[PDB]
Amino acid sequence: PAIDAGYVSQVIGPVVDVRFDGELPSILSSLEVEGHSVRLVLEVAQHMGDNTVRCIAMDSTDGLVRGQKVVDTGSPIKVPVGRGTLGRIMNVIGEPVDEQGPIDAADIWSIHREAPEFTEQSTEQEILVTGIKVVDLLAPYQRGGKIGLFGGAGVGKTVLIMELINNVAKAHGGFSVFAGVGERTREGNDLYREMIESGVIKLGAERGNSKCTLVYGQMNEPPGARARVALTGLTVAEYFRDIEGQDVLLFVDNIFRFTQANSEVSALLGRIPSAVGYQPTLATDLGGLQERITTTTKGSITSVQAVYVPADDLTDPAPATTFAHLDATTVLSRSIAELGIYPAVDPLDSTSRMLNPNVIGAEHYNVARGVQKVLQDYKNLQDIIAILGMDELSEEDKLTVARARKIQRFLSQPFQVAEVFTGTPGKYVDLADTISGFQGVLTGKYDDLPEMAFYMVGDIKEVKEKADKMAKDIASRKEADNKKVSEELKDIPSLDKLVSEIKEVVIEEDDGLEEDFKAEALSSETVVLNEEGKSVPLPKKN
Amino acid sequence: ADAKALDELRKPKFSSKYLIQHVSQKLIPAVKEWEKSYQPPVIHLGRVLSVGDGIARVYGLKSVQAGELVCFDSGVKGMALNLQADHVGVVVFGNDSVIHQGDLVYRTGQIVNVPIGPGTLGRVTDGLGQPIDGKGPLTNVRSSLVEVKAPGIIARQSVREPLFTGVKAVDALVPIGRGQRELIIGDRQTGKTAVAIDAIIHQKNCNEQVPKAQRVYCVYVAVGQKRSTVAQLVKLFTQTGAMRYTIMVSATASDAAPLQFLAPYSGCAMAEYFRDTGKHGLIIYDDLSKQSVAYRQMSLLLRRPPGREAFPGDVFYLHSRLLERAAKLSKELGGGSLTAFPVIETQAGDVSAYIATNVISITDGQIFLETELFYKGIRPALNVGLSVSRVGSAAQFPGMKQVAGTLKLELAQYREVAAFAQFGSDLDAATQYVLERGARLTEMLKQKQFAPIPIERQTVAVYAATKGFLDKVRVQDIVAAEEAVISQVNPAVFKILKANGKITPALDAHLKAELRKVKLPGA
Ligand SMILES: Nc1ncnc2c1ncn2[C@@H]1O[C@H](COP(=O)(O)OP(=O)(O)OP(=O)(O)O)[C@@H](O)[C@H]1O
Ligand SMILES: Nc1ncnc2c1ncn2[C@@H]1O[C@H](COP(=O)(O)OP(=O)(O)O)[C@@H](O)[C@H]1O
Ligand SMILES: [Mg+2]
Ligand SMILES: [Mg+2]
Repeated sequence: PAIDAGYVSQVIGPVVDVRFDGELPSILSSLEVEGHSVRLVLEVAQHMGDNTVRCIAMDSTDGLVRGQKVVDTGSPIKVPVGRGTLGRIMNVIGEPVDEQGPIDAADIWSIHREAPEFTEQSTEQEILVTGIKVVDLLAPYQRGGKIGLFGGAGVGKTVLIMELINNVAKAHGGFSVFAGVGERTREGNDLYREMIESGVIKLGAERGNSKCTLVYGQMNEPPGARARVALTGLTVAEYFRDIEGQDVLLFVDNIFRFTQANSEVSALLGRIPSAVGYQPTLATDLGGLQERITTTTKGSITSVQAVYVPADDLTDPAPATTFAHLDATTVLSRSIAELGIYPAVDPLDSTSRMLNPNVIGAEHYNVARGVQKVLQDYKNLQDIIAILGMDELSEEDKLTVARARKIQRFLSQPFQVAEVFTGTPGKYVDLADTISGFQGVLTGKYDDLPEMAFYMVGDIKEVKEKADKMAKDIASRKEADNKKVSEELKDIPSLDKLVSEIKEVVIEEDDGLEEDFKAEALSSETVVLNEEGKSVPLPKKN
Repeated sequence: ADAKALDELRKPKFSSKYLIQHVSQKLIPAVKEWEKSYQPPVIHLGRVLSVGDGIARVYGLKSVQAGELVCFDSGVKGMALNLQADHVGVVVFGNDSVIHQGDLVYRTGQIVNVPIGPGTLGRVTDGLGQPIDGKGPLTNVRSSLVEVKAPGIIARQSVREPLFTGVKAVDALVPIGRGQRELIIGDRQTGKTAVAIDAIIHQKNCNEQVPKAQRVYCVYVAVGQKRSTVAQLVKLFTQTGAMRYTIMVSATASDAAPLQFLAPYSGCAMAEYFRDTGKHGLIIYDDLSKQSVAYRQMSLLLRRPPGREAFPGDVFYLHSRLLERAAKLSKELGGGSLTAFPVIETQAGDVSAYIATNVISITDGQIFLETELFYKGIRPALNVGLSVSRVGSAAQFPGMKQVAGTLKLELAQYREVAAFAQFGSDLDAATQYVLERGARLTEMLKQKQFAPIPIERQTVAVYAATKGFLDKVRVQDIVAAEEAVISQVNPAVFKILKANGKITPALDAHLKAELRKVKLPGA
């Protein structure tokens, strides 16, 4: 009971040192703390050298004393996995945070493992149809690929990752795992409630018919919980890939938060800071996590990860390291969003391994490379269009600017998850309709229509449907003069008659503030504790 | 010198005691003659080893909790940040010039806490809950921790209730849900507090008209602000009557940086009393960009490594764990809410800064205040194209939702055709309709300070502007025409719009009729 039970040596924020009098725990082992108000587990990060381990707290350390008994569990953080975890919300350490009872665990897997070996890799490229025009054309996603959405705080990474849950994750017949790493709690509850009303999450005795399991480590958590909850989300997704052997959809919101939470911790682990104040181990911490999110020869994981860029800076140490880990990078820009184009995808900064003539066909490939050639030559003109205007352009170059403003608006589309605040209903556009639509604007079949006919429309049938509505309303602007439903007698009571139908509200005038409130007696003096732990007023010297 | 070699020095290996017993009969006489030069030994109390930079290193304190209120013998509070093996480093909530090496540090036994309750309503406190308004101590109150964890996913619901700001540009275009966070971001001198003051004055007008459960109890937190501005604000709240529902937490620019770092958590804990008891809170963190500068000071003086803008790296968690406590609670937790309005000061319109982009990725929307619209007299200078409120949308006033869908629409085209006509030489006369309706609606949306408008008198004024009834007035008398619309129209039509919530077709006809007998000043 004494040995293999260490005591808290020192507490520095999220970092706890525990001294074990004998039999130190291994690195990555989890350690329970006895006598804390909540369950505080500590993952061993380092052996410090004098029978001391340095640990990372997965909860808050406010309330830790430097003698507190710490029990080693002999294993890493082990979370429940299986088909019984579906329809549940877990935290970093596998506890259910949805009040639906204990989790029916098929197995209890530790969240730490190595990547699949080089012999385990699968090299197969089939396309993932998302129904998004700019995605399916320019940077098409892979059905077992790693997908990164790169964003700069408000450009639309969460709306885009919520549309991919709407479009892809229902036609895809496998399981989904949503790892929420350091995001808003409201979004988590909103996504939890929009899956129950969609039947993706079923509550009660029908829980086994759920298709999504949620792991949430949101931005109110301490930096130890947000640095490890991505590993809890992989472990649930890796059980469905390795043991169950099926195709998993893994959605990680704000993958950069895992890097940021290790950077809040690395300062306190006594490490010299790397470039931009990041932890020196930035590429291998992210590397050891991302190399687990793959498709093996036994199962598949299609991973979509929202990546937040810190100060709209794509050359920052944490976005720049993530770019090498992804098969398809959808870079969302702020200047594209300020032109009203949603999704705010940079067409000349988004890239897919999938965009190869052999992989997607030569008709699809030549449209995407022709769309990018027009948008790049238009970007080369914008220094002169700003200064000299379009009057000084050659008319070969005016046809470039006219076509590129058309395809810039045509890459945007309304989302079925964005209609709750935009009003425009969302359009799923098939892949054959984006290749057909953008090829017509490149050859010149739609130079007749104006620019705003292409803005927020599904396919090229709807540009022509909107060019008429725009044309039709350039004639009709009036003729609402008389013959109304708004005259005196027809449907309308008296105005003073309507006032009596108002139900009067009784205002209780007393504010209801002292209903159940207990008021503790604040003393006239600062009450402190003396050397014997007794509640004593503050003595009189200084 | 391995550890296997030093624990051999536990067991005795001398077999010769000719000076173990020699000094044992001379040690206690030697210690006794130096007793007035010994400070008394310290185990459960603390003694200051070193003080400086607003951080004290305290010997002793064997049983302090991490993050606990410690009290120096000078009467100053501290918080035990890092417990180390040899000392405990505390951060001093006050002036470190009154702490000396050798001073006793006492334990309060409680993690850092502020008085919360009904008796803190009406008062001006500091960043630690001690009242600075001079009218006594805080009675009818109890202590609660300032670092409470935010409610989780299952303890929340979506925002439904509409929490009227009283600002015309806000409640029409970026409406605020009742458990929502909304960033007020803009440059210096752009009416940042003006939007947050008009939200607080407006709840005083509405609390006396709602039945005791829809009342909003505001909390204003000032971090890094001058004391005179804070004192001029308590005078404004006292004379408008808004101080009855408002708590005023103040950590001014002369205060210590740990008092300014803690003041939004102190004020959030006081506003969490109303969230956790089924009432509704409103909190304003005025210059949360000044709270990050105070936390940057404490992290650099603790020699923590600089960051992107020399910020600690955990400066996101500084604001994220703060603003996550502004939630709309579920029905089993009482149904209470807390609405946050953080304020971020922006340098020269650059919203791609570190602290600006952090709070944008925390909060639910933004209220962008443009410094070029503020210089043109368009006040509140709401950047309509960039200001977002999607959580508060589909939670707003139902009658305002009918009339402001076209207001955002006719302003979306107005920014399109003002971008197309940067100079006047080309006149299309179909876009001059948009230039005459867009300049009409901009003059409708600007309002003057410290006079928030009820939502039923604000729906009618946009009803009178998105539709006809104001194309007579050129652009100048529209502010005079709006008060001509509001005063001359029968005030019994404002009671129907308020009680029904929306514009019924019985009222749509009557309000088209009452808007034709308005004496417009532009004739
Ligand atoms: N709607 C308005 N109409 C007229 N004046 C206004 C309006 N809103 C604010 N002002 C005035 O403009 C000035 C700046 O506004 P305010 O102080 O609210 O801005 P702020 O963003 O808090 O600026 P600071 O960085 O100085 O705190 C003040 O004198 C204020 O009274
Ligand atoms: N696809 C979209 N359609 C319409 N508006 C959008 C879209 N994406 C983002 N927005 C707007 O920009 C905001 C940012 O979206 P969100 O994905 O939540 O942000 P972030 O990318 O910073 O996580 C939304 O609240 C909305 O106002
Ligand atoms: Mg987001
Ligand atoms: Mg101000």
